[PDB]
Amino acid sequence: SECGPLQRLKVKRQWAEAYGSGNGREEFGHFIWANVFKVAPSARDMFKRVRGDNIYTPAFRAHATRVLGGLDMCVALLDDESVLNTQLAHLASQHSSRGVSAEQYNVVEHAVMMGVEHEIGQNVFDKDAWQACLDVITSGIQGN
Amino acid sequence: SECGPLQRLKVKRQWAEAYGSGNGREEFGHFIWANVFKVAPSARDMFKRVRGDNIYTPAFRAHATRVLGGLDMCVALLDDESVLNTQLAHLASQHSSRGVSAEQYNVVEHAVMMGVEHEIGQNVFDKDAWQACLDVITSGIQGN
Amino acid sequence: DCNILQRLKVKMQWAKAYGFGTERAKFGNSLWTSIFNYAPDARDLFKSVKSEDMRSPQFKAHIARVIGGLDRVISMFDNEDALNADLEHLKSQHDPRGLDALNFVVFGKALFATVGGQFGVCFDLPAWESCYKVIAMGITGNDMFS
Amino acid sequence: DCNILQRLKVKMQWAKAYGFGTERAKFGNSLWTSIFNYAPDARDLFKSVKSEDMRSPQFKAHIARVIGGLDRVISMFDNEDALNADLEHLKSQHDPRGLDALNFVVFGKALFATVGGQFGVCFDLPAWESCYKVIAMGITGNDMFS
Amino acid sequence: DCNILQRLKVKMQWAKAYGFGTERAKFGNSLWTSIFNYAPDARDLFKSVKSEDMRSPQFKAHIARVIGGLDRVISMFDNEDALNADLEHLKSQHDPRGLDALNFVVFGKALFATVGGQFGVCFDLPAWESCYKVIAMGITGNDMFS
Amino acid sequence: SSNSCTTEDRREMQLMWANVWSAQFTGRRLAIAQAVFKDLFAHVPDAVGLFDRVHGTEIDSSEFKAHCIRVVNGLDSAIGLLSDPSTLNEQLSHLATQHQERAGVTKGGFSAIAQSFLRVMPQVASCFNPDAWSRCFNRITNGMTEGLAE
Amino acid sequence: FCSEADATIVIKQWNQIYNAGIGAKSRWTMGNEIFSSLFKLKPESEVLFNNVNVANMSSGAFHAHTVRVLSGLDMGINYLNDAGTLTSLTAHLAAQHVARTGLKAVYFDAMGKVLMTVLPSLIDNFNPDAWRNCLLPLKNAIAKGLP
Amino acid sequence: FCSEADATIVIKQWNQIYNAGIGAKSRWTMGNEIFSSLFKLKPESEVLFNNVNVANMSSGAFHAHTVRVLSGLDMGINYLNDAGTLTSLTAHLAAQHVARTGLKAVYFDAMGKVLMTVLPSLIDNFNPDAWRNCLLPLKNAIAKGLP
Amino acid sequence: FCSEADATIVIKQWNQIYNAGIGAKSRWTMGNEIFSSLFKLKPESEVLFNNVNVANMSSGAFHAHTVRVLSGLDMGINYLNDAGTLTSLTAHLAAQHVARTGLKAVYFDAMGKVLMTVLPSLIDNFNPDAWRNCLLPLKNAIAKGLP
Ligand SMILES: *[C@@H]1O[C@H](CO[C@@H]2O[C@@H](C)[C@@H](O)[C@@H](O)[C@@H]2O)[C@@H](O[C@@H]2O[C@H](CO)[C@@H](O[C@H]3O[C@H](CO[C@H]4O[C@H](CO)[C@@H](O)[C@H](O)[C@@H]4O)[C@@H](O)[C@H](O[C@H]4O[C@H](CO)[C@@H](O)[C@H](O)[C@@H]4O)[C@@H]3O)[C@H](O)[C@H]2NC(C)=O)[C@H](O)[C@H]1NC(C)=O
Ligand SMILES: *[C@@H]1O[C@H](CO[C@@H]2O[C@@H](C)[C@@H](O)[C@@H](O)[C@@H]2O)[C@@H](O[C@@H]2O[C@H](CO)[C@@H](O[C@H]3O[C@H](CO[C@H]4O[C@H](CO)[C@@H](O)[C@H](O)[C@@H]4O)[C@@H](O)[C@H](O[C@H]4O[C@H](CO)[C@@H](O)[C@H](O)[C@@H]4O)[C@@H]3O)[C@H](O)[C@H]2NC(C)=O)[C@H](O)[C@H]1NC(C)=O
Ligand SMILES: *[C@@H]1O[C@H](CO[C@@H]2O[C@@H](C)[C@@H](O)[C@@H](O)[C@@H]2O)[C@@H](O[C@@H]2O[C@H](CO)[C@@H](O[C@H]3O[C@H](CO[C@H]4O[C@H](CO)[C@@H](O)[C@H](O)[C@@H]4O)[C@@H](O)[C@H](O[C@H]4O[C@H](CO)[C@@H](O)[C@H](O)[C@@H]4O)[C@@H]3O)[C@H](O)[C@H]2NC(C)=O)[C@H](O)[C@H]1NC(C)=O
Ligand code: HEM
Ligand code: HEM
Ligand code: HEM
Ligand code: HEM
Ligand code: HEM
Ligand code: HEM
Ligand code: HEM
Ligand code: HEM
Ligand code: HEM
Ligand SMILES: [Ca+2]
Ligand SMILES: [Ca+2]
Repeated sequence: SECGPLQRLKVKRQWAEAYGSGNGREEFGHFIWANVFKVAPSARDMFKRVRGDNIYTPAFRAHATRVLGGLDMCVALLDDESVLNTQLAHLASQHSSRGVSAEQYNVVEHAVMMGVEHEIGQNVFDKDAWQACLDVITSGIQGN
Repeated sequence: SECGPLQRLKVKRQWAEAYGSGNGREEFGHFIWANVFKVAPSARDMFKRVRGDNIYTPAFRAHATRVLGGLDMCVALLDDESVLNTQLAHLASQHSSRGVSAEQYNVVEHAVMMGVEHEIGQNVFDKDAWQACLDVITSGIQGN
Repeated sequence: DCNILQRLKVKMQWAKAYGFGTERAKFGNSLWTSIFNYAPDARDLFKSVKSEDMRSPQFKAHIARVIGGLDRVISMFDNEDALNADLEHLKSQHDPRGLDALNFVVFGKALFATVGGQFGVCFDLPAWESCYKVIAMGITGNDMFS
Repeated sequence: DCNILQRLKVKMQWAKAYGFGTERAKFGNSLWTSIFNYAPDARDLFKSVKSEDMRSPQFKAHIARVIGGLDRVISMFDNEDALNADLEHLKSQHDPRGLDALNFVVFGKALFATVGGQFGVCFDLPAWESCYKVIAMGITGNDMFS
Repeated sequence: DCNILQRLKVKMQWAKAYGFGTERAKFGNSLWTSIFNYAPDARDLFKSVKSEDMRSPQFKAHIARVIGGLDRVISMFDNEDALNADLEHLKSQHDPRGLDALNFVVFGKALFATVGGQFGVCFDLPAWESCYKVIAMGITGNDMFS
Repeated sequence: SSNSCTTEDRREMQLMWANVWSAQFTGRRLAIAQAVFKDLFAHVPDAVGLFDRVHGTEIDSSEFKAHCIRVVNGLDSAIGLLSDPSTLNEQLSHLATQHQERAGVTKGGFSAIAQSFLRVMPQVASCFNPDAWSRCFNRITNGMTEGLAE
Repeated sequence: FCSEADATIVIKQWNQIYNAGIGAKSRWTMGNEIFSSLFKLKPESEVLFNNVNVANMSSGAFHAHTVRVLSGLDMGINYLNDAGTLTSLTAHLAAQHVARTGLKAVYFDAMGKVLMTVLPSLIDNFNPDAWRNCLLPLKNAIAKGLP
Repeated sequence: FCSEADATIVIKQWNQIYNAGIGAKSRWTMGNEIFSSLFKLKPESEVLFNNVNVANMSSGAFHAHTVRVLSGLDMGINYLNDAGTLTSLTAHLAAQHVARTGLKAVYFDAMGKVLMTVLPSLIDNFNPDAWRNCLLPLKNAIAKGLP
Repeated sequence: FCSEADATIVIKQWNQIYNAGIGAKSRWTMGNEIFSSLFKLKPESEVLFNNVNVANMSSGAFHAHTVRVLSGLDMGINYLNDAGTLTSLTAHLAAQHVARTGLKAVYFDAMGKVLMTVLPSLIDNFNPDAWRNCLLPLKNAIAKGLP
């Protein structure tokens, strides 16, 4: 499937519903990262500086906050290729010296999808739209 | 991390919240043992006498009741090293002729933590405090 | 005036004040009631849509079309290209009717009263006066709205 | 022009929007928050009443004096002699502070948003713009209120 | 008397009766109201904390300190070492005031009335009389509380 | 009074912000930041230089826009966490290290932009409470500039 | 000032005869009866109002005076349950009197008796005790510093 | 027209992706997808829009066209429960398409298929029956008479 | 002092780990951790407690000391919303530390850091801002005047 104009609108609305204004953001990010580290416990070693060993700590919670803030910017820009690709390049450089594998990117993708579904319900979750647009996002954070 | 005086107080309060007075105890113990046997299906063979094949049976429910009653005593005594270590020795002898591996002990630890978190919520769950004090508990049930 | 900040402000308040479903027809009935009250003569200008009876479907359809116009215009407040192109469209529809521009001043007043009353005390009147002008100008061409 | 009919409509709408008890303090706080949001720089002209903390007793006392003035002034709308005497009394208190008249324009805009926001959709903005001019003209003198 | 069972019983009931937050000041206001009612003369003994006016902050602070004292004492009911050490502390504070021991009998009565009324019908009066004695004795040294 | 950013000021600031905040499109955010920087620049000319990497001389370029979006994202993250200060402290330190050791980036410039926001918000936000806003905006910048020059 | 329960009675009783819906005429009508009563109890105080044309009490200048007076009393009453603001309000009011010379404390005591005599004729089932409890302190605060 | 319960669903689903709180960009983005699809189905109909600059679908003139098209659809939808006004609204809209050059009823049948194909991609749990019951009637009214 | 909403949070969090239904053991356990930490920060201040038997922190005399220290803190906290009484309560407490030998205001700054460091370990979602807004003011009152 492709992340077309329509899929970008769906993703924007469903992301806004899931992410919300902030009250459920902590629970939202916790669910996501609890999923990532369970599917890939090995990856937490890359988060030594933000206490990846304990995702319940303020330090990790701040990181999770930053990450979701990153996803938000990309979702918000999905309909502005120009500024979008500029933002993906910024995220790319923030991950360049850390050796993230296309496999770990996909992990976080699934984690993000489950968390969003968990927030808005399987009844409305559009898997095709999210996978396509998440591919577009990570693909860009990995340069290509 | 270490199971110090402060961590022992936190664990006591959070355990009291999760374990409660008894109404949610069945669901509490079921969640825990459903987790243990899924992470280590092999281990249920040690529970032949208490129907480990069916944790929905009264027999198993009684065992789960006993186990949590054991954890409760230890949590309650965390601030009384003297009587604590005496109780750990009793539990040690109740498991001596059964060949439990330090690996299975750790399993039950994680199972216990998830169940408590499940009961009080990730928002307040103190992973560091629980892991340290659970290490102290199982470590003692295994003699050392 | 009517920079980008006031345009976003006006879109926010219009969204809230305007509302969904049937509350739309109410807001419109009020807008048009204030207009004919502020300037009773303007009522004769709509005999083509049966202004003779404000509860009639012909005049309700007109009400719907006008607030529908206000809404699409306000929604394009951020894209000048589509905005002017549409204001130009609305202009070609009003020009052949020889409408006195002073009635667009009355319209705006009624509009502020209706949006302000429905939105509440945080209604931004200066932003509304400044951005309404843009709209009336695009429809009239009268520098009165400069 | 603010004829007698408009003065009456305005006295009626004010009464309803001003209310009783603490609703008045709320109306006042809204009026003044809107003034400082409409012209963020006017806030400096009130250091004498501690406008740094709008919820301080000094400023709240100032909010009450002002709406209290609006009230008595609006209640005298029907008696020219009493009205003009009090407006002069107010000008006397505002002159020694050399105030830019344009601020009084902002004040009026805020007054409309607050009253209309509290009164609702039947707010008669034209009547309010006209009659507020009489108060403004009477307090400042600036023929910009002519 | 006042074995370990009655000490735990008294801690239970005190916890319930005492309560959290602002209900604390109420319970205290009642305790002190009963005291001055049971023995009106004792009131003159607190001019240093403005007993002249029970709603005054100086006397509220005193009330807070006293129930705060009762609470910490009751909380140490299970550890004699800290209990006596603290009762000894409270003793050194009351000794230099030449207080008549009979007023501690009145205090206890007021205390039972206040705790019993707030806790209800399962109030354990015998346990309270027996364990209060321990407290009054540690503060007074009077064998009256033996 | 105290001037501290209270629980109620925080609730209000989240309201002032959540209402104006567009959770789907950059249109609103972007417009709010650009305007904040225009104001910052017009009051502090020398400040535009600090943004050459993000094309601060061209507020409408894809690069400055993306930067405005990041600033708006940092503020949003901080306004949300006013509710959970333990985590807020960790996030304000991170932001602090992201502005630290940057030639030209001082507390003076933060006070400046603070006034830029006070001039921008009322124009776009309805029911703006400048008092509660500044008390908490300052709570946030204080964490961001702990290790910066005056 | 006064208690919350006393303040409530006063506020409610005042609102009966004074509020945004009460026209100016009724207002200066109560005003004239009150100042006329004041002058009769303390004839010497009358001259203090030559600046508001006390000479002709049915003049625009004297009507506006009584109106702002009553408006000042209204403001004070409605803030009886906000001691912080009322304190600041009373201080300001006093400043506007102490600024004027000739005023004596006994003139405010007289005003007090005027109100206690006038209001029961305007207010439904007037409560002299609640009003005394709240007016007294209010009057003292405004006349603070007067000889 | 259509049931009151059907109308409720359509209104609810439509307001999900279209309401006064949505940016125009998304408005025309949905617009262009809708017409590009109509073109691919019936390419013969594209020329009809040469007047709104169909040549360049990213132009303000064309963006404005899709905008008013969608506002009309919105207007129609929000009145589903007011048979009287909607009848009048559709007749007007119907008049704005008759007077237009080169319009066959079959084009509104294609458009229908496009809406039934585009909407489900934007709307949560899109309901084709409820939408069919409410729009088909509308479409016949806006396309009643033409070729 | 501090906001009414801040006070509510502090009271709630504090009653989580301290209330009339908690055993004294835990009371002094928290007490010893608090002082041991104050000692490590400012070891020079330990001697000040030689009177309550600071030599042996497991003694009834010292346990009783931490107990009353905590009851005082509790007393202060539970009155956060009663400015009048709390002012009076702090002045008293303030008097009990002035008359004491060797007390510098900086010790109460250390204590503050200890509380901000110990509490989060005992309290669910401890709120440092709310606690800072409510205790800093209190600490200044109990430490206003000293070195
Ligand atoms: C206390 O004040 C009140 C109110 O006065 C007002 O307030 C003061 C502060 C001042 O600012 C005054 O300027 C202001 O009016 C006084 O009562 C008023 O007294 C006036 C008298 O000046 C009453 O009006 C009378 O005069 C008018 C106008 O007269 C002029 O115009 C006519 C032309 O039509 C000329 O012929 C005159 O030479 C003059 O230039 C007049 O229209 C009225 O008379 C009409 O009605 C009569 C029947 O009653 C007919 O016979 C007449 O032909 C004519 O049609 C008035 O006589 C004014 O109405 C009152 N105000 C009220 C509300 O009653 C009060 O006198 C003062 N106390 C004192 C003694 O100074
Ligand atoms: C259909 O219309 C679209 C949309 O354009 C709109 O509608 C038309 C009908 C007209 O009314 C337009 O006025 C209206 O905006 C057409 O696509 C747009 O076309 C413009 C072409 O001007 C695109 O603009 C690009 O270039 C501008 C300005 O370029 C000049 O100025 C810059 C200085 O800023 C110089 O450096 C250049 O040398 C040049 O002289 C500029 O805003 C952007 O360029 C920068 O940014 C790029 C990133 O986006 C960089 O890659 C560049 O290197 C440079 O830094 C614009 O890209 C405008 O963007 C497009 N719209 C889109 C969304 O792409 C379309 O062509 C038309 N169809 C036909 C064939 O007529
Ligand atoms: C700081 O104070 C603490 C706490 O003590 C308290 O405070 C002091 C200031 C004094 O006021 C004390 O009176 C008060 O309790 C000091 O630590 C405590 O010290 C006592 C020492 O007596 C510990 O008690 C151990 O021994 C007692 C009694 O021992 C005698 O009697 C038994 C018969 O029951 C005989 O068998 C012995 O030969 C002896 O003559 C007894 O209760 C316990 O001993 C049994 O239990 C142990 C397990 O806990 C076994 O391992 C033993 O083999 C035996 O069966 C006590 O252990 C008391 O427990 C400690 N407190 C703690 C919590 O450990 C501390 O020393 C002081 N600092 C200094 C240096 O002065
Ligand atoms: C799904 C897309 C992802 C987004 C939007 C994202 C976003 C972010 C953001 C905003 C930061 C903070 C950068 C800074 O301020 O320095 C960050 C840091 C980081 N990210 Fe990601 N990230 C994504 C995926 C991943 C993946 C798949 C991994 C690897 C398993 C990863 C590993 C890291 C690491 C190791 C850091 C540095 C943490 C630190 O500060 O010590 N990220 N990411
Ligand atoms: C987390 C700490 C643990 C506690 C507190 C605990 C507690 C208990 C208790 C109270 C009993 C009942 C003893 C009796 O009355 O005879 C029991 C039995 C038993 N436990 Fe545990 N246990 C723990 C961990 C484990 C682990 C890790 C395993 C192994 C996978 C295990 C295996 C058993 C077995 C096989 C029995 C005997 C069941 C029977 O009666 O047939 N326990 N445990
Ligand atoms: C800025 C505010 C206004 C907007 C947005 C607006 C919008 C519209 C719209 C959308 C139509 C329907 C066009 C069609 O589909 O045929 C319309 C029709 C019309 N408008 Fe306005 N209008 C505005 C102000 C006015 C004013 C102030 C007058 C004059 C007093 C006026 C007089 C008319 C008339 C006479 C019609 C034709 C009604 C008919 O179909 O018979 N409009 N307007
Ligand atoms: C037209 C509506 C207005 C009314 C009814 C009004 C009324 C009042 C009143 C009753 C006072 C208190 C006088 C006293 O007793 O000392 C006052 C004071 C004042 N007013 Fe106005 N005012 C109005 C508009 C304005 C405007 C637009 C400004 C300018 C920004 C302004 C600036 C001031 C200042 C600076 C003071 C003095 C504050 C002090 O230090 O006490 N007023 N006004
Ligand atoms: C057993 C119950 C009682 C307890 C727990 C108790 C506790 C206390 C406490 C904690 C203080 C404050 C000490 C300080 O911080 O300086 C105090 C003060 C005082 N108590 Fe008691 N008390 C009790 C009974 C009494 C009785 C029966 C009297 C006498 C009639 C009394 C008379 C006083 C006086 C005069 C003060 C000093 C007040 C001041 O600061 O001026 N107390 N008490
Ligand atoms: C309190 C409001 C402010 C917020 C929320 C904020 C936020 C941010 C964020 C999120 C970044 C990007 C960090 C990254 O991804 O690496 C950033 C970068 C930066 N900020 Fe701020 N900032 C604020 C105020 C300021 C001020 C007042 C100055 C100074 C005059 C400043 C100067 C900079 C510079 C120079 C950069 C680097 C830009 C670049 O990427 O080249 N910021 N800020
Ligand atoms: C307690 C009831 C009273 C209230 C609420 C009250 C209120 C007021 C107010 C609001 C003003 C106008 C202030 C300004 O805007 O500049 C005023 C002025 C004045 N008051 Fe009072 N007042 C009271 C009693 C008195 C009494 C008892 C006297 C003395 C006999 C008095 C003498 C004056 C004078 C001489 C003026 C100045 C009039 C002028 O501007 O020419 N007041 N009063
Ligand atoms: C049911 C969906 C449709 C709706 C809601 C709709 C609505 C509208 C509206 C509101 C206008 C602008 C009227 C004006 O202001 O003058 C319009 C114009 C037009 N429509 Fe439609 N329409 C629909 C389907 C179609 C279809 C299927 C065709 C055929 C190919 C079509 C062809 C046109 C043309 C040719 C114009 C005139 C464009 C111009 O100004 O040059 N419409 N339509
Ligand atoms: C804010 C936290 C603190 C609270 C709530 C507190 C409370 C108390 C209380 C209730 C007492 C007993 C008073 C009596 O009954 O006579 C006390 C005593 C004392 N406090 Fe504090 N205190 C605090 C901090 C400190 C600090 C930072 C120091 C300094 C090193 C200190 C030094 C003392 C000393 C030396 C005594 C006397 C001990 C004795 O009886 O020998 N306190 N404090
Ligand atoms: Ca992928
Ligand atoms: Ca372990």
